[PDB]
Amino acid sequence: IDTAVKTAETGYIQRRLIKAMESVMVNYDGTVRNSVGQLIQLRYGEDGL
DNA sequence: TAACCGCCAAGGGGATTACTCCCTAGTCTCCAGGCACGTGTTTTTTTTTTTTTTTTTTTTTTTTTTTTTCCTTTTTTTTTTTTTTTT
Repeated sequence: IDTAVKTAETGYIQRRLIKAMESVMVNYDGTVRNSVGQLIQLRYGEDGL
């Protein structure tokens, strides 16, 4: 029952999470930006690694 | 049974006369509360914007793959041809 029930909302959460960050991009200056170019992080993971 | 009347006796105080005196009527003269006029500052009414809960709407529901079965109209009204009866 626990295997059958929660896996619908698990896949829905995975699809929602992959749709929200589908264009969060590391650029050539080391910064992290989305599709519109808004700055999210100056370095990826706050260390650029 | 004592109201009432008649008779008699006694006394108490209101009316009268005179003297006084003192308080108010009258008349100036100054001035101040009583009153006519204007208005107020609270009270009610009305708007105004928000608040808070209720109700309604809308959108969503892991992915991939392989087999069958049933259905993919249907009754209901209108039209048009055919057949039978009559003069």
